[PDB]
Amino acid sequence: SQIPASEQETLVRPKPLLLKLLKSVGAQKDTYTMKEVLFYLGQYIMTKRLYDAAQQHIVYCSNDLLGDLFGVPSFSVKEHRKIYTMIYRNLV
Ligand SMILES: CC(C)(O)c1cc(F)c2c(c1)C(=O)N(Cc1ccc(Cl)cn1)[C@@]2(OCC1(C(N)=O)CC1)c1ccc(Cl)cc1
Repeated sequence: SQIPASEQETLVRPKPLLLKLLKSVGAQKDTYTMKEVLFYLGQYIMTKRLYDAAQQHIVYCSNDLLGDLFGVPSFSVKEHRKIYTMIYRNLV
């Protein structure tokens, strides 16, 4: 609803370090839809416990490969456009 379905359903090619992060949570291809990139990023965040019960909508990614890719120590999962922009920086 923040991001149009057509944009979510577009095939993208992750840059190599984003691909490394996706491959770490079982993703086995060179290209994905934006929606699949976001799914695997979700799986990664939940696996590495980059969250906190005190602030349940904040990803805490400082000193993690995710924080290096996105250029921030933390971000809000409610800011979908800002998150898409951070992912576009990591697509070929
Ligand atoms: C626990 C916490 C921090 O409140 C969290 C942690 C958490 F991992 C997620 C979310 C929320 C969430 O809402 N999600 C979906 C999402 C958000 C933004 C955009 Cl634009 C799209 N998709 C996340 O995924 C959900 C899951 C999945 N899809 O498998 C793990 C189950 C999520 C995914 C990617 C990024 Cl970059 C951020 C959040």
